[PDB]
Amino acid sequence: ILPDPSKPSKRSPIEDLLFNKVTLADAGFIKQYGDCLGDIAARDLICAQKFKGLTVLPPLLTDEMIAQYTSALLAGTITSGWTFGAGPALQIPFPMQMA
Amino acid sequence: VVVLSFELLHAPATVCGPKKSTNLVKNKCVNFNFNGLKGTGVLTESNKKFLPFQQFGRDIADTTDAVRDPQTLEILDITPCSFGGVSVITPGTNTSNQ
Repeated sequence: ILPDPSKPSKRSPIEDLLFNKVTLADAGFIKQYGDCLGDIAARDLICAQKFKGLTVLPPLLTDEMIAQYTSALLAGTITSGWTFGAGPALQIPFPMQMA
Repeated sequence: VVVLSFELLHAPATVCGPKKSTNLVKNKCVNFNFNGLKGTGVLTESNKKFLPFQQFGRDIADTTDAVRDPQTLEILDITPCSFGGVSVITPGTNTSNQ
């Protein structure tokens, strides 16, 4: 469940499963009316709509910021318990947290 | 009494009105006219394979996407002029006019 520095994205070996199993429509936003050319158009489903007046906007938080947030939550919880959510963080050994 | 019966443009036509043809220009977004098919867009050479009995193309919205040049018999593509949307970022007229 902890981040893996080895991969280029710093996801966890479970977040990788969760990302490879859900098939999106078009990852990223590279179209920018510089892709839809010749027979490459009228076959993809993204150009067929962009030519009609329907577009998709990108979210504000990228997929690499949400991973940072979740890693922060995990590190805080496993190093300090429930104390970091109600004031300053205070450390405690883990097998003395399970008690 | 004479009866005239005819069918409109769906196959290669043979009888037209008295109109003179201009030069063919590509890669510039123009307003064209092919045997009465009027529109606007960019024309580029295609890779589609039309069979001899045929000259037009269609998409799921039933709009023309390719056409056979009625003088050279080559397949062209149609694509609208690029467009978009515009947004303005302002800090407030009380502060500045930039």
